[PDB]
Amino acid sequence: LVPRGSHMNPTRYARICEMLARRQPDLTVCMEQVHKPHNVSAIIRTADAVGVHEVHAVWPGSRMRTMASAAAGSNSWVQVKTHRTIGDAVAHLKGQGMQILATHLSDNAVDFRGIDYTRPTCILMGQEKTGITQEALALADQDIIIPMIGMVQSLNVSVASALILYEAQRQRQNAGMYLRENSMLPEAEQQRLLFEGGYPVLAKVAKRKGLPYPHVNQQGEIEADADWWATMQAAG
Amino acid sequence: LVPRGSHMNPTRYARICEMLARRQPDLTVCMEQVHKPHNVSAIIRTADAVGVHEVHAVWPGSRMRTMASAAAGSNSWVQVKTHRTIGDAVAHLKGQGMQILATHLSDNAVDFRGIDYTRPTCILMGQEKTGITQEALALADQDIIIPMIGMVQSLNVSVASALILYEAQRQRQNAGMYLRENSMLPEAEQQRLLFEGGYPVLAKVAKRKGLPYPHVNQQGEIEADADWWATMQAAG
Ligand SMILES: C[S@@+](CC[C@H](N)C(=O)[O-])C[C@H]1O[C@@H](n2cnc3c(N)ncnc32)[C@H](O)[C@@H]1O
Ligand SMILES: C[S@@+](CC[C@H](N)C(=O)[O-])C[C@H]1O[C@@H](n2cnc3c(N)ncnc32)[C@H](O)[C@@H]1O
Repeated sequence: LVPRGSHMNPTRYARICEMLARRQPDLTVCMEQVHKPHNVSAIIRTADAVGVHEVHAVWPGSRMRTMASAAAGSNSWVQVKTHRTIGDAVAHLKGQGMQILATHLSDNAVDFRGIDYTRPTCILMGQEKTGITQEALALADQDIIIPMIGMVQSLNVSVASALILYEAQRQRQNAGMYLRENSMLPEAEQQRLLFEGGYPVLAKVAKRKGLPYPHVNQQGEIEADADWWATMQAAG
Repeated sequence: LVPRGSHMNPTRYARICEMLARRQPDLTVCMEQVHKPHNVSAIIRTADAVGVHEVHAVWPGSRMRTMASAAAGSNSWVQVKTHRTIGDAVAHLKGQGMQILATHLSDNAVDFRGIDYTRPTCILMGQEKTGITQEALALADQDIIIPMIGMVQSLNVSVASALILYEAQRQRQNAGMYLRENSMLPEAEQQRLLFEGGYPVLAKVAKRKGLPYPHVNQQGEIEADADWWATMQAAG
């Protein structure tokens, strides 16, 4: 039911299921070639902290994708969807009814707090030290800036990401959008995450053996057939 | 009047003087043994961005003070006041009529957005990975937390500093507190900063030669007596 050594219990189940109930699948960040592992990690961490289920990345090149890989996998509870180009990502995100906000200084750029983050929203962050591409700018609905009232006129991309995600968290919390009886996530995503998060080592074993993820009940116990248990316990 | 090569002109003067008019000397952050240069730098940068004139640090040990020194000097427009102990810093800041907010999880801790940042305020940030000291906690007026709605329950100290400083910037901007005809800074601080910021290389030369800083006029020109100019130009 609950394998020895594993942390799962009725309480950790509750904590996980409450965390999924708070998940905001219509809110995301998209990293346009943001590739330094410390930035990718810090951005994912804030994404989790404001209830983002999935973040997006444009890592065109193989070295960029590989350097970023461990950081991309640093959080069991945030998946990273990779796109070849900003055209593909924005198409995909517009496809999900999301407004596309480009973190970018221009004459048309608006204070990031003037935005309604309670609607489906993608926050677009650009690279060190070059900013979002002209192509991305052409696809975005609106430029947003974080006002800087001193002499410096640039922030690190992790700090800028955190500030915009937490303005979304503020407005969503003020609108009560983290208080939910059920997750906005489909039941299948919730079971995937309960297992892949709750039993991260067993989820890898299941994948390698090409087995389905089993059901997890409110005790946090694994419910599966003798055949699943036997295959999962076989070498290796 | 304006030495050759220097950036100062009537426009850079305006930008500097408008920046001093926006300065919020009753708002600060105090770093309790926050010593990693990347964190000290990133915290100072956000401090500048929300109008902080002076930040505070508790760096008890000589190696901590030295490792942090370049980061402490990374921004011409933010001074760092060092204190031997948290007792000395909090005494000094309570002395300036500031409420002391400890970034710290407890049963008594309040959402950081519930705070009135429009009043004199010190944000107290604690070290990696240990948090604010029990002694600091005993001196603080109130614990604040940044709510984290996912599984992770910790942010990097630079990201947490940025989020609380920008909640102060939000509330201060909403109250119009960055729109001022004159600086809240004394005239003497404004001239110090105009010269030390506007002419950072000459301010060091003035100090080494033990000369006073001269007057800077609205053209951004240096106004000083033949004697100052002669001493400043002498070897070396
Ligand atoms: C030029 S990169 C900074 C370098 C990078 N963080 C590093 O570690 O080297 C800054 C990016 O963060 C965001 N950003 C930075 N400063 C900003 C500001 N003042 N307003 C809005 N967005 C900002 C933008 O997406 C921009 O592309
Ligand atoms: C434990 S240190 C993190 C390690 C350090 N940033 C590093 O580079 O290794 C976290 C500090 O940031 C602040 N902080 C972090 N997470 C926070 C949260 N969820 N709520 C409030 N403050 C937080 C507190 O001052 C705390 O002492």
